[PDB]
Amino acid sequence: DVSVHEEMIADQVRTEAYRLGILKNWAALRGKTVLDVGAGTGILSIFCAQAGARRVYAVEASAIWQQAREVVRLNGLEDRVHVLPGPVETVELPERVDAIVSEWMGYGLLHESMLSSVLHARTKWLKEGGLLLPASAELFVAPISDQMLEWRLGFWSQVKQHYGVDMSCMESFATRCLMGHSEIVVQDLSGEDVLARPQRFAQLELARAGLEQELEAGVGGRFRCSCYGSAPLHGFAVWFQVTFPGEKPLVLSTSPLHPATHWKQALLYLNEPVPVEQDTDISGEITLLPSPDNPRRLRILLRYKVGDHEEKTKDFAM
Amino acid sequence: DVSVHEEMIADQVRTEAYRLGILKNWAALRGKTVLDVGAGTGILSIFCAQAGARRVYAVEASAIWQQAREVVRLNGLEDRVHVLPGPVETVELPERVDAIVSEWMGYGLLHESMLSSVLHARTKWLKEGGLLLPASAELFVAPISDQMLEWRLGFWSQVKQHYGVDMSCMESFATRCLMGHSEIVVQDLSGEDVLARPQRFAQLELARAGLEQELEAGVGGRFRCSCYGSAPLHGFAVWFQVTFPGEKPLVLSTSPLHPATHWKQALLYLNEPVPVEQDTDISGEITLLPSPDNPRRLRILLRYKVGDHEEKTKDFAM
Ligand SMILES: Nc1ncnc2c1ncn2[C@@H]1O[C@H](CSCC[C@H](N)C(=O)O)[C@@H](O)[C@H]1O
Ligand SMILES: Nc1ncnc2c1ncn2[C@@H]1O[C@H](CSCC[C@H](N)C(=O)O)[C@@H](O)[C@H]1O
Repeated sequence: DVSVHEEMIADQVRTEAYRLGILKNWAALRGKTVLDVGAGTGILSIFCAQAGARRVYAVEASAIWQQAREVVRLNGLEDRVHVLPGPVETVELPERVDAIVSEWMGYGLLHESMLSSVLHARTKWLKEGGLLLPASAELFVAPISDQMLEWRLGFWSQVKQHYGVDMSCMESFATRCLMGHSEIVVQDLSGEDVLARPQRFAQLELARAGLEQELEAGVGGRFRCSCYGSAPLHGFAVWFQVTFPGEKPLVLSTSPLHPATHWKQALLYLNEPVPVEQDTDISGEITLLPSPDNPRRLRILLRYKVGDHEEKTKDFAM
Repeated sequence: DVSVHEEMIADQVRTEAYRLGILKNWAALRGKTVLDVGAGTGILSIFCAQAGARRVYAVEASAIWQQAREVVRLNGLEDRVHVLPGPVETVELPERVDAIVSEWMGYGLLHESMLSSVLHARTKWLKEGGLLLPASAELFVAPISDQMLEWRLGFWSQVKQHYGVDMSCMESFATRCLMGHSEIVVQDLSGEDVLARPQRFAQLELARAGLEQELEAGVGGRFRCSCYGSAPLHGFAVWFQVTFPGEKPLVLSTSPLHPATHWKQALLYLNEPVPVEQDTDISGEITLLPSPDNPRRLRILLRYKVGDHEEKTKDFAM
């Protein structure tokens, strides 16, 4: 399971955003106490120590918690950073904390996310008015024309001019097995894939009352946009940003218009591509939900209407 | 399961080698009959038709056989190319064939390979003295210093100079979970990863008597080489080439010194890296075997001796 951890640390967008987001709240943190929810190899808890926190409680449910303690002691912080195995729901802290830091976002923000555990620790261990790092998250959606997908698909109709065998029929086949499903696809896109202006359909203040509730009811909203031009619409892409309070706030973004993160994007393919043109109106509603299977697994309910085609519904799951 | 098929056709090294290997045996094929063992989307069977074969029997055990028949008819060959579902072991051909063509090589040549089915069809359906495309395969091994691996590993000792947190201890951890296992790793290397001259340890004439036997006993041999210089030896890499008879023969190679194919290479990591230097002698024996679990799954038995360190044994499986 190392691959997941090198991928995080090699994500300098993620790592620096947190380093700086923590540093810039040095005033809120200095000589105070932090709870790091899901500390992994512990780097965040050490950032907090370096921002002058008097004491940091690094709680990590997985086996990797042993590296963190090893990472803490190697960094000379066995005295102020305390690593604690076990889920945060039942860990026992000696005191309540001034701030929670956590890297809880999963793919599509909420897949296999620790947001619930963060809120739990907020209720149970965070002092009144306490700090949350990051403090909010915004969710975005844009229609896409996946350039990688168009290449994969249209390629079978290219085989003739490369080897002299017509394999055009395989494009139907490819489409059905690449788009005619309802899984959520994690793929990194670029701006060249974006087909209308990105629309922010939800905002979560982490500290706000009722958030655990909405997480269970479904997080989302409606959206409306106009295509940039003519292409096959392949579906939609969802991503997020999280914001650290400052001064001007530090934002960590996973948009395809911004530098690539390990989160990439969550793609919602239609069952087949749709020809769109300049100023084709697309609207709909998009909802992130727990799976009845397993709330750890992200469900996304999409209702969309393309131009004046009839409105459709597609129900995705990770 | 489309991904496997686009990956083959987008492998122009594989596809062109076969196209040309088939074409160059036009004299052997023209107006004669071919059996294509494991025809997939059928492109090979059409190459044969284009090389003038009077009749081609495309046998494909998976569901994809329907695309092939669709591919054949779209290419106007419903009359000479016959697609037949079901394993080749029990298909019923109207006649015996003049030639077998097959893309039977799997990762490490023999993982999930159809070599046995090819030999079966050779015995049952191939006329006396009949043609085999490809006709032989050679196996190669070279010691490697995996540059990607060295980066992954040494990176934890770099974290300090990038974020100011010492994470050197995670290098031990990474090593154990990246090398302290016995799976065969499929990875594409380059020549920059090769650490001594590649050694060919086995040759299989596909047509030769006793081959099915050796496949069950184990295919391999000893090898001896001398390192190019100072680096961490991470283990070995196995690959293959197959040869089409011609004139000078056409060779399709999966060596890291040659253009990348979808087969890449099969890597055999030691439990930890070994410092080697210029002219460090490395020898050993390497054997490809069926797994007792499942002969479809490739097993590789490595015995090696590095310099004058004691000889070691490592038993890998896909
Ligand atoms: N309820 C919970 N209590 C404690 N840890 C949890 C948890 N749910 C998930 N986790 C852990 O939270 C971690 C998030 S990924 C680790 C990120 C960490 N900030 C780092 O830099 O390494 C995972 O290790 C996961 O095992
Ligand atoms: N015993 C068997 N009989 C028939 N097909 C088999 C087989 N064992 C494996 N196969 C099939 O052989 C194919 C090899 S991959 C397909 C390669 C093919 N030449 C192409 O260009 O598409 C796979 O589809 C696999 O399903």
